[PDB]
Amino acid sequence: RIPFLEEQVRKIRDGGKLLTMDIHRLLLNEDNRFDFVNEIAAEAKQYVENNRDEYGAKKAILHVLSNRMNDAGVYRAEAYMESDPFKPGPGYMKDEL
Amino acid sequence: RRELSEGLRPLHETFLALVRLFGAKGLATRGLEILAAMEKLKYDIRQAWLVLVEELVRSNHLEDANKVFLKGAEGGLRATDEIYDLLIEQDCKVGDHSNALTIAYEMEAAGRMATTFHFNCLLSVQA
Amino acid sequence: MIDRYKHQQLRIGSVSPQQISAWATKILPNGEIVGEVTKPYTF
Amino acid sequence: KSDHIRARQEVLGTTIIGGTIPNPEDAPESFRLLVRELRSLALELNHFLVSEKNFQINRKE
Amino acid sequence: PHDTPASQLELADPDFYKIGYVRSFRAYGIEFREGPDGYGVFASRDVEPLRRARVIMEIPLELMLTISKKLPWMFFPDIIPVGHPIFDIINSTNPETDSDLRLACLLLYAFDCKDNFWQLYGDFLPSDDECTSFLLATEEDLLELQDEKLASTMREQQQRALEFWEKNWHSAVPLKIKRLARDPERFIWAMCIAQSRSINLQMRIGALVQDANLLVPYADMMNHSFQPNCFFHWRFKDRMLEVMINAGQRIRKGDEMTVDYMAGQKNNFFMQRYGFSSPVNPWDVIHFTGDAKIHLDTFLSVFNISGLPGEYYHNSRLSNDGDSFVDGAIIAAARTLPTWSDGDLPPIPSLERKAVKELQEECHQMLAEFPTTSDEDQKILDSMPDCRRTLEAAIKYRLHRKLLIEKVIQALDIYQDRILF
Repeated sequence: RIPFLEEQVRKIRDGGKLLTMDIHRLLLNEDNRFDFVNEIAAEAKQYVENNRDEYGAKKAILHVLSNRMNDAGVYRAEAYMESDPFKPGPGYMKDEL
Repeated sequence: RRELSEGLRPLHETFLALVRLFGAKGLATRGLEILAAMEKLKYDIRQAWLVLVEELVRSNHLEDANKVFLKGAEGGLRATDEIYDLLIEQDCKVGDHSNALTIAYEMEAAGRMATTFHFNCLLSVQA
Repeated sequence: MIDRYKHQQLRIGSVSPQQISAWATKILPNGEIVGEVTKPYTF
Repeated sequence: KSDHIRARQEVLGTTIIGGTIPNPEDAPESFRLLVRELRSLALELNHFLVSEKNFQINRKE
Repeated sequence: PHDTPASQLELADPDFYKIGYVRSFRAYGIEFREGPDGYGVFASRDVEPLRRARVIMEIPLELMLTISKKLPWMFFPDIIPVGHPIFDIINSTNPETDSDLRLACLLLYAFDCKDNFWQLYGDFLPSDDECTSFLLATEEDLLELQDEKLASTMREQQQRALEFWEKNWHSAVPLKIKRLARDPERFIWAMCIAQSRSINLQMRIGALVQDANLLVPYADMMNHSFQPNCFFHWRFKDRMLEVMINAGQRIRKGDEMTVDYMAGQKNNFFMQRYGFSSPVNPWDVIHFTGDAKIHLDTFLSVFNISGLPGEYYHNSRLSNDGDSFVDGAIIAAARTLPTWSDGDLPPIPSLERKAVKELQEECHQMLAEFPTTSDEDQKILDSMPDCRRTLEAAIKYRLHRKLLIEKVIQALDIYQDRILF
């Protein structure tokens, strides 16, 4: 265990590289990536048709990927959506350089 | 109906005989009603559905057997290779390429690949 | 592994005057035939 | 996003409501233009898709 | 502290997991616990029914020993250099019948080959005493088997092993070969490890798809069951073997992860290859020469067996608890019992009663044929707490066959009773 690897893992989780890692892990279990893309698209279409009002700020495709990751034993936030606890107040948005 | 009013669950053999009789006569809808009655009674309906489609094929009711097989495949049930071959061969001999191709697609989805026999049967109509 | 068969065939050829007439000919409720252009006027 | 008038009209409604956008099946206005032009040049063009199920030819206009 | 099958055993050494871990072997959700019988795999997390399989084990290809089945012998874990006479020994074998010889030679060379994972993994392998295979068995055990066919086959296999060792490992052989198996007992133990822990799977590496016989570490520590919870799937992109739990099955903490070897074989093949026997084997066959025939449909009805003859299971949903007499034993009975099916003709009670009484007479005859009883076998088993594993396996096989015959008798009696309702 390296002692000074807290901020790196924190930034990896916050930025969204978890999505890339999960995509690579889910493509390492598929022969043809095009059929995987079509399957994910169909599942996201079913999710959208089931609950329209649920989405709009939460992505159905990210929700499908998070469900597939959670069903594989790896804990992932629902649709990879996280909120900033250190937000100053309403109407204040962070500036990502 | 008397046995059911008696409060006793009917045996699987009774429902099998009823399904066979309905398939021999050609009453596919009553056969499906019996299958649903077996399903709500927690009985397994795979063997009864196979006997039903086989009797419907034998009773010359090809389209009824085809739609019953399609309903069973949509339900999630599986079929034996002999049922696949019989359905495909009869549909190709009659001239119905659409149902034959649909049954072939359902078979390949179920895990069983197609051999030269099914392709020759399909080409018999395609030519 | 039966493939998903998609069959689309575009076709081109010389058209008879009957077809180029039927592309324009229409029968109004009164019974006249419209489609013929006979005057150079545009507007 | 370019030429399909109906689809484009439906895109705004589907996005505002939130429903899934269906895949367009009709030919774009560019193809229809070509057909009209070529038929002004006395040349025909028909889509003529054939169903693999029942071996029937269906013209797309 | 809830009582669980894992709790009764003790946890294994940390090192056993560690040697694999530093080499990329990964385990998710499972624990390795050692016991008197040997190592086993147990769950450490509650898994609800899943839509798709979950990977508990990821085993890389660089820790495995793999030999192709067909004539071109391709070692994808290529630890054998070119020109080595061990390949001359391996190739001088019949391609179809004898495959354990090549695996044994490969395992011996891997034990000899430096910086190999199997050099460290062999310490955890069962020793000659711990091994339960009948190749490492005395004539007393084969005589106690009370089965002439199985004893003869095992003696013939031992003779084949000895003859192969005496032919290939002669005095004029080079020292690099001689150091592999200096004594024939080492070669017999290698053949035992190869036979008892072989996996036959189809693997794809690069562009080549082939079928091969592989010795995979950490996947042979899973016990056998006829209702498996996991299966051996292959991943070609990462070139790893993955063990995945069956989809739609609920696994609770403390359960034992199990896989199926030889799905559809009798206890004879199990006792021959793995030195194991199960009383609930659903594929056991009992040869009955009686002219009597029971009714198959009424039997499956009274015993609540549903499905095609190729797939039999107890519908416990219709069972409503209660009947637990139903198990793989009655399924194997219904499979082996002589049965008659003639359309929808209803069975006759008198004919079926005569049939079941004739079957009970024949079963009592077959039970009297063995010069022992279930109580005597159980007493001999409990009388010897520590003894040879082969003798224990033999007496367990005898007890399992006797219990199977007794349960067949009891099932016929229950059928005769319940048919008249």
